[PDB]
Amino acid sequence: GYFKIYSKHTPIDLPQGFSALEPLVDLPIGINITRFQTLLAL
Amino acid sequence: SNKLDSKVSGNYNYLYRLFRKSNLKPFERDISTEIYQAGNKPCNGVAG
Amino acid sequence: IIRGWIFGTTLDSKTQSLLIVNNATNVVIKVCEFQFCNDPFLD
Ligand SMILES: *[C@@H]1O[C@H](CO)[C@@H](O)[C@H](O)[C@H]1NC(C)=O
Ligand SMILES: *[C@@H]1O[C@H](CO)[C@@H](O)[C@H](O)[C@H]1NC(C)=O
Repeated sequence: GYFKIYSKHTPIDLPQGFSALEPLVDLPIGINITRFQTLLAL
Repeated sequence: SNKLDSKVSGNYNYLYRLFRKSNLKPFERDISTEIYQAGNKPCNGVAG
Repeated sequence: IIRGWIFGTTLDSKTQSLLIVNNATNVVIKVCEFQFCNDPFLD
């Protein structure tokens, strides 16, 4: 019954390398999620 | 509190579920009003 | 170009849905049954 988000940024076909991801924020959400959609501004 | 949460007319505010399609997972909430299909064929949104 | 995601089951007002959006100055997180059409987008 939560929601956790991790982020990472790196300058410059996924690249060859190893990198780790840090948490940002945890959210108490009581509704299960089965489908998700992205958004892009044109 | 038997006296402080009752009246001669009664309380119609509280709502509970007689039956439902499937069990609820721990810490999950559902307010959908969909009727479980107890009959052979669905009723398509009308209480039959 | 890409900013934000939406989450849910039916993705409409009928049931609960999630919506996270960024607009280059902050992050807005909000769990409400907003009206999603066939393909939402931003001008
Ligand atoms: C939770 O999951 C079940 C089965 O995957 C689904 O039927 C139900 O709609 C989900 N809950 C919500 C609030 O959408
Ligand atoms: C756009 O960013 C501002 C912050 O200046 C925020 O208040 C606003 O809610 C954002 N837009 C949307 C649609 O969330």
